[PDB]
Amino acid sequence: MNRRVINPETMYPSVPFGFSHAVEQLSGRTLHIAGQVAWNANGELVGGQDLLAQTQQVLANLKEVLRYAGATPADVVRLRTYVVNHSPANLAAICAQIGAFYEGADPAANSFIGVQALALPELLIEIEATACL
Amino acid sequence: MNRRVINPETMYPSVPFGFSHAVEQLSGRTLHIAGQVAWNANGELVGGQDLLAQTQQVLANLKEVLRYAGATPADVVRLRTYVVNHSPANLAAICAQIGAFYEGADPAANSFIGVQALALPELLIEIEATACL
Amino acid sequence: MNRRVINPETMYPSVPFGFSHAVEQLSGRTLHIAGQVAWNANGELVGGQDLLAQTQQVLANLKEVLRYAGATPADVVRLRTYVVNHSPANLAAICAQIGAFYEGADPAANSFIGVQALALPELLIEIEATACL
Repeated sequence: MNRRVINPETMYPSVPFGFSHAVEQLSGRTLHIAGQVAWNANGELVGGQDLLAQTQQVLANLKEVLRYAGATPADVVRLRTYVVNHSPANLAAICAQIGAFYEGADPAANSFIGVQALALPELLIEIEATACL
Repeated sequence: MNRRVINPETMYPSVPFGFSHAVEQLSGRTLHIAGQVAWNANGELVGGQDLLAQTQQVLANLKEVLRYAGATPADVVRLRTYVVNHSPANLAAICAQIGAFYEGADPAANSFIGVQALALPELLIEIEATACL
Repeated sequence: MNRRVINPETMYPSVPFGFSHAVEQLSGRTLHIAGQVAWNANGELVGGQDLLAQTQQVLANLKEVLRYAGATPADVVRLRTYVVNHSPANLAAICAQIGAFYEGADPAANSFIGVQALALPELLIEIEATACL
């Protein structure tokens, strides 16, 4: 509909990792969503020190900001994933969760970055998104 | 005018932190500004090893690139903030400075990332921006 | 053609570093390319533990995704560069390689971020791109 996904035969398969190599955006209106973080609406921390749990709250927050603006995850054109003290042992789970975030749609482009810190120590993952309308 | 800001009632309040949860861009022309850095026009370092001081130079540089392209900070649709050896004790100041960067406009979306290094050791903060026209 | 580059006289010269301070995108169709990584089409690692070598594979991958979508590097509006355990001694080489990636076109905007890790330990550099059509 709004976007078209590009996964070249000449490239390694990315969708097992929960992303597409590129998304073409043909629509004009773009929505830029700030980096989301494992906070509820009172700014309380969802998940404790479990990355997997925090990752769910982030996705939920993304989905909610999307909804509020009139979009769904299928409208997402690009993700960026920022993880604190990243360990390859959590990678599978994170890919699974981002893959599931698209609720069956082709996955957007992603970048997976292991950072040193987020805004506050309690924060373990941040995901930002771009979508079209 | 060019952009519309989105801050859901169902989300924690972001504008105290100097960003909005999402910016809708309705214009067609987008301006992509490279990560700015605490350098003056001779590539000399403004600020010494004070993050706060370097952060001012970066904002100034952003504002200047904006001006040169025909835009203002109110036109900014998204920021990304990269901080070296980030400590939560500087967070308040950084939010204050980015908040003030919009000169009264609703703040754009931001992501706050604590990185390991920038291009050179002397560099302590980098902020990139996207805006519309 | 598709994009216009902006390098203010009032700013330090960026093109020696292989980027422009800002790119104006006048076209409507945007292409978002996921962070590319030193993998061939079988997901095998190109480059071993040499950053320079891995950096070539990444650029090649970017160029290929571009080609597949119908674009060239001259169409690139913005790069983001993520480097693991970055050392300023590799900076010159990386700038040279990104500079050459545009095959003579004015270089896009870039951000150079020294990260803690990528998706897997073997990975040493990741570059994502945005382009227009």
